[PDB]
Amino acid sequence: YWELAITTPRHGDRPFEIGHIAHTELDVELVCSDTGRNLGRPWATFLVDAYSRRLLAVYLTFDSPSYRSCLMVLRICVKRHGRLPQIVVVDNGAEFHSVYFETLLATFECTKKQRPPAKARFGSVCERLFGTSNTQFVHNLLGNTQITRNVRQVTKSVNPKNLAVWTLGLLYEYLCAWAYEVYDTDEHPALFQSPRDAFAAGMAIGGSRVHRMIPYDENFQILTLPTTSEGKAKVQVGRGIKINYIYYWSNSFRDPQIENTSVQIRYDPFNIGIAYAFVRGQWVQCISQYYAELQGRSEKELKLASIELRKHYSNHTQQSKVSAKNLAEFLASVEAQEALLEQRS
Amino acid sequence: QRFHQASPEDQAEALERYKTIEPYLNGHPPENETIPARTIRHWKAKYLIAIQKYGCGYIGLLSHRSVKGNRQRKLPEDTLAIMEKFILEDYETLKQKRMWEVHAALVRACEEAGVIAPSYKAFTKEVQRRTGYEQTKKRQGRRAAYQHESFYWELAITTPRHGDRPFEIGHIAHTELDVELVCSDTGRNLGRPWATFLVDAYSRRLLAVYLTFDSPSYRSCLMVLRICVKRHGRLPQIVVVDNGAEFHSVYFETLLATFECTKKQRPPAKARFGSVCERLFGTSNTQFVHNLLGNTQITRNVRQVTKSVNPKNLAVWTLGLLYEYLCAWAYEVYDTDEHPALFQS
Amino acid sequence: CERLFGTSNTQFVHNLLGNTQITRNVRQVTKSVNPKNLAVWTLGLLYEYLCAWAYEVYDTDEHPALFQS
Amino acid sequence: QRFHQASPEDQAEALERYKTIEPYLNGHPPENETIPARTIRHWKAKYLIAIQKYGCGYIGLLSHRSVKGNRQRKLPEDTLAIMEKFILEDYETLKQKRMWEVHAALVRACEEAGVIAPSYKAFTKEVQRRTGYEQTKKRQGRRAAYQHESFYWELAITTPRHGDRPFEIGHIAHTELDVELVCSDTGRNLGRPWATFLVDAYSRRLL
DNA sequence: AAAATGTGACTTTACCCATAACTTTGCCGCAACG
DNA sequence: AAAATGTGACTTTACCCATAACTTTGCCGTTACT
Ligand SMILES: [Mg+2]
Ligand SMILES: [Mg+2]
Ligand SMILES: [Mg+2]
Repeated sequence: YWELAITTPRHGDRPFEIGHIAHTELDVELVCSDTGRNLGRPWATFLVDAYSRRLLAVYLTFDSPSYRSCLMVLRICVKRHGRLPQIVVVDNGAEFHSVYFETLLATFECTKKQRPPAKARFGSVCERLFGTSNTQFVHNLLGNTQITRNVRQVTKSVNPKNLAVWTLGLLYEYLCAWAYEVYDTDEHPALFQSPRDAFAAGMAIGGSRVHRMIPYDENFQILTLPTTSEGKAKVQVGRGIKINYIYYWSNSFRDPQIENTSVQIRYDPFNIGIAYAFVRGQWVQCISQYYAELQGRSEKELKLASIELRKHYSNHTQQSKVSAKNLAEFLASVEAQEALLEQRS
Repeated sequence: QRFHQASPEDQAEALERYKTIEPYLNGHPPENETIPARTIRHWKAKYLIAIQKYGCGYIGLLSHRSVKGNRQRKLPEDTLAIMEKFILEDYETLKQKRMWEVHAALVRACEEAGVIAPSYKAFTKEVQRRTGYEQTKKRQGRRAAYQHESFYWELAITTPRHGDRPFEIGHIAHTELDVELVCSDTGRNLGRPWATFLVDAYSRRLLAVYLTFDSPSYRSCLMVLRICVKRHGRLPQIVVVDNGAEFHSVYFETLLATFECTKKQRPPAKARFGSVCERLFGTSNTQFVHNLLGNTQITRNVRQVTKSVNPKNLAVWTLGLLYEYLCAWAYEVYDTDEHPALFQS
Repeated sequence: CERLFGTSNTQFVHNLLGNTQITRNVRQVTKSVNPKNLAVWTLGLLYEYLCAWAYEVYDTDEHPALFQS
Repeated sequence: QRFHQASPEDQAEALERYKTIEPYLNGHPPENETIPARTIRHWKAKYLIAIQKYGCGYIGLLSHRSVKGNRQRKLPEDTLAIMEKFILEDYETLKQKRMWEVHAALVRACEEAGVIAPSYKAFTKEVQRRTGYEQTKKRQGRRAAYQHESFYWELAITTPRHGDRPFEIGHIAHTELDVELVCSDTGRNLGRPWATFLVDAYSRRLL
């Protein structure tokens, strides 16, 4: 499309005006920080300023993209800046539709513009950003899943499953260093400067706008939490509510009429020692079994541990096939021997 | 706090209010609005008041539907007191009276007292609101209320419950395998054998497995400890045993003293203190024991046992083969099987 | 006939001390709840009250299958 | 028979179609009709077709949703046959094996035979299709399967089950009363007394 | 005379995916009236 | 060598009547603007 007249800019006239949210699956393998077993490949969420091509915030998770994978990048952006873009643009579908994302946006007077069905030309800048990220950082990492594009050529000598040594924390540090220091200072060919310099100039022209300042307190943290697919849970006796195979407990569950009742839940994906439930018309904190084991730890590693444990639980749920196979082999010879011993008698 | 008092559907309704108001707060009202003028005016006025007082207008749009509702009791207070007394002194008793008879007695007492009698639904609803430790202990006893026990949830991090390292906390437990065993020479019914387990509570690993027909005594502990020393080389640092008389003896205590073994004693009728090995007994039952001829599963309800399905006439296994296959299970199948709370075998 | 046993359980027998009701769950029995230490009834009085129930309590009670006592 | 093939939801939908078409059948069509013209015309045409070649035209407005669906089995036939055989010969057996172990054995056999292995949910769902008397008798025994045995439902007037008059059919049965008794004099426990009941089947009166 | 051990293998709802099967409904022609 | 007995007492939903504690509306008074 060609812009004959001078309409509203597609990139913006000042920073933070349009924040494009996009997602990519890294061509890399990640192992546990305590065992070394290959978890898999992660998902990164990039929030890029359309005006300055600056990566304001990033989010790392092992899950497929959805509203929880962008509320996280929004809260990270608020953590590092304290303001939200007035036009936070997200994707269409059902994984990006919820009732807490839009409530968060309506709290701070923000506007949401979803993509049209199967048309990403509005966020076409994110496509080149993903290409640059893959061809500048991702493909330059040991054990990158570059040969996985040709499954027929994936030999055990060059298999990234037994090659990559990258971990969630170390690769997170490397990704942040590449995105916020190398990319943020490297000149972009679009506007002909570095993203940081363009952002500084745009903020100088547009001021600070202190009315959009948000205090990064605990209330905001609860304001930016996702919810499981069902949205409710059953209160078991003495145990609590199950979220991602973890039982979160609150003393409010001791009420006789709340037992085994369906209660609305919310889960923090940056720490798994704390969730929230709705009891007696009040949101109440629920403590898991990972709270004592992670009491006294800063928030800069709680999220790493939580994501790693989530992926570990998913892989354990996947291990049931091998468990059943071994049980079947053992039981087969039990039967064999049993039949032989009966025939002997 | 006002926000945190609301519910998810309150969030949705306040969001609907916000999307109704926002076009009016942008100078571009819609040409087709279902909401009338007065309602949108009220919502806009509340938005303005909230944005002019609390610094955030969305809080004005909250409904807080939990605050509305008739939380007042409808029965007279004398009836409530008399029904509470009857529940306390005629239903929570060591008689297990049915609800109908105690309700009838309550109604007769009410009719003598001249107070308004309640309905059977009222009695059932107030009995299901007093459920818990008190009811189960004043009805069936302490061993039945033990299922309705409050768990222990760690706020701070004491010494870990299952172990900081292997061979730190190890559990001893006996049981009788639900399988009828036959003799290897004369082929008569030898009854059900007894299996004793020594489990490393950290990795839940079966350190030692022993099987013998005799009732548990110091001989079983002797054999299990000798097996544990033979297979690995060292006894567990803290041996956790139950209050059985075979552990409160003179041989076991001096045996543990000789090898610098801290002996821990779980309180009587509190099996949760051995939640690792005891659950592993059920794992053995479902994975190896209950898949064998003569599995005394039907005998749980002896009313359904027939001479054709009595396991005694079906018994085929001997002691040696059952022990050797249970050892094969313990040291290879459960050994290599991945664990939930361990993320590896 | 057989269900008339169960009614005798609910209306007369399970509402007495020392009833053998909690022994269905043998795994949950303690010396403080054993009916052999709580029992106080005798054969004569138990028979007398069972006859009373069967002859003037259940006898005058309306039946669902007859719409009459 | 078409009416007998209808559901209450299908009946309500037919009622809605009739209420939509009724103004068009009286010369007073409404000026506010949300339903498009093509559907109204099709409903009217089928109304006339039914009133012509059936006898009543309402019966031409029946949906019969029950026929719709994909009942074709999605698993390969060899997979079926193997899983039938394993459910027959490794689950309903005098072992009371759990479903996970039998599914694992079936999966191992399928991988030996080079066929598709059904998921665990499929195994549980088909096992749930075999419930009743046969499975309970082939797993627990004839005593346990007796609950789901059968009810003999009277078609004609045979001799009544519970007699015709008092003192016609009386049942005799004994039981062990669930009550402990102490000795009258010495106070020692004596056990649980036995109760013998003779009761007529007509008036239920404990004889 | 006295505080601190639930647990994990197995099974079951729930959401998505593909296809069969009846009903909708805009896009076009065709007969009838002004 | 073989027909042809499930009950019913004691619970648990499920719907209706009453009232609290607010949202949801119309309607009229008031006021800025033309
Ligand atoms: Mg034991
Ligand atoms: Mg047992
Ligand atoms: Mg009895």
